[PDB]
Amino acid sequence: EDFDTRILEVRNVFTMTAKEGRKKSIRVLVAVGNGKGAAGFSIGKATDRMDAFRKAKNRAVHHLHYIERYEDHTIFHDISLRFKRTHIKMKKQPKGYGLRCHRAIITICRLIGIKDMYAKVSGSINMLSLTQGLFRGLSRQETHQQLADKKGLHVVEIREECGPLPIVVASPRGPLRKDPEPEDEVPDVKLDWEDVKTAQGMKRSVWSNLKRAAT
Amino acid sequence: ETKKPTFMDEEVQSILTKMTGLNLQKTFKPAIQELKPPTYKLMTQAQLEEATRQAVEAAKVRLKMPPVLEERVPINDVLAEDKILEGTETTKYVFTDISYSIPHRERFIVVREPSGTLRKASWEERDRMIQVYFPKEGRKILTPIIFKEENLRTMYSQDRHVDVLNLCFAQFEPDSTEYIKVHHKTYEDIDKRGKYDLLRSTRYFGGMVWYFVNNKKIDGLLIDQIQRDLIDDATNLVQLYHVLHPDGQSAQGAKDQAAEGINLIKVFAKTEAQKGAYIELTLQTYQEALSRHSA
Repeated sequence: EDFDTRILEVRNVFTMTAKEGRKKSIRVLVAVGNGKGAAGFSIGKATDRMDAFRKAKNRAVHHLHYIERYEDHTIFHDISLRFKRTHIKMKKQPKGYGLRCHRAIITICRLIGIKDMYAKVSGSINMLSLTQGLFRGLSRQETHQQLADKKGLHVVEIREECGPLPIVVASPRGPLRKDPEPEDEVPDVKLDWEDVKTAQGMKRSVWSNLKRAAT
Repeated sequence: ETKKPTFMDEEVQSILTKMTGLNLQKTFKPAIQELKPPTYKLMTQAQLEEATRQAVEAAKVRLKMPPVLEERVPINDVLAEDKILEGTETTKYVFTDISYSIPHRERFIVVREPSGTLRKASWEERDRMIQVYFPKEGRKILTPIIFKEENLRTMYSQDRHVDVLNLCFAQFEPDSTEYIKVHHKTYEDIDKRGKYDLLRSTRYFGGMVWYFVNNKKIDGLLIDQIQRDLIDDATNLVQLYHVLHPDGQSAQGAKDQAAEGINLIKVFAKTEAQKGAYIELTLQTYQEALSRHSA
């Protein structure tokens, strides 16, 4: 009773049979989630649409991921991934930002319990790949605690709204290293041109930052 | 001969600075403003202590006490009286010198009245014109209605004293009548309802203490400090009172009895303090509790 189901896609797939010719089947993608991190998805197939809905709904609950939510409202860090030909680039956002993402990601996020996030889907906009990719990235996100333990260092959060106050969000449960992490003068990191282009005010889009209903 | 300390004396500043206190969580409380994704740094304990130290340094700048100034004297100086121009114009002309690199208090703002008198602008007109031409963030040309008695009492009912004080600092100049009035009426409400903790770890505590000491009503603040186990601050408050009222019964009492530490509170409680009985009871309770923890 805690879990809620929401349809993502309904497709009329067809095969050819010797006796009848075109045989119509229903392929249904559904996502189930209780809103507290536990969410899954499944594909249900049946000649009747009701049977397809049921099969997908009941099978999705046996394939539940657990999503680590930072402060139970957003992701811990920005996740960029490619699943097959679909690119999903998700950004961590502050409280009150909303779900500025593809309608399907909005639906899945509400089931997971993420309230604030931005995501841009590029490449193929296949619904199967998007869902499978979204759950792949969110499942693999590293929490602040896991980072502190791996690095043996404090994770200190700097917030602009709190000035210079150092907020320690995670500390290493084991021994704390005494050597500071080597500060590379120039980071050899791969930058997304779309990010850099926006930061330099070089991106004019009439469709970006349009006023939309509360999500 | 013997000059009584001013508010900006290093001694007074040290006393009032310590009395204020420094709660890093209150000074850097999260502001309800447009937000951005926070940043993260992997820091050692040594590095964490250095950042906290830098926050203490920044917080001490944010808490720098505004200087307490005496009410400015009205400007009433006539530069000229050209009686020939009487009756020619129906409205007065306000001429503001907008030369950029001039201190605002050194600018010439004059008014040609319909009678023909060229007079220097009043303090109020001067402040209005500087806002018209050199607009300051948070200042309005027309006095906001928040500063009316009825609107200021709602703010007090909600324990928004610091907000009233920040609004006043933005709107009015430190030596203006409106500025001094509002701070004096805020300080009074804090005293009546015992809300001294509202202004602690803020840049407005020193001014509140200065008002209380120079008006001889440090009783309520002393009680609160003792009830909160802040004897060091309470003793310093009594000491400061003596320095600003040296020819006083309590000052002579401490001199006669060479009182120090808690004794200063007792001497002041009986001689000058209006609520001598209540102070003794409050101080009594504390001293008893302290004796237990020592065991």
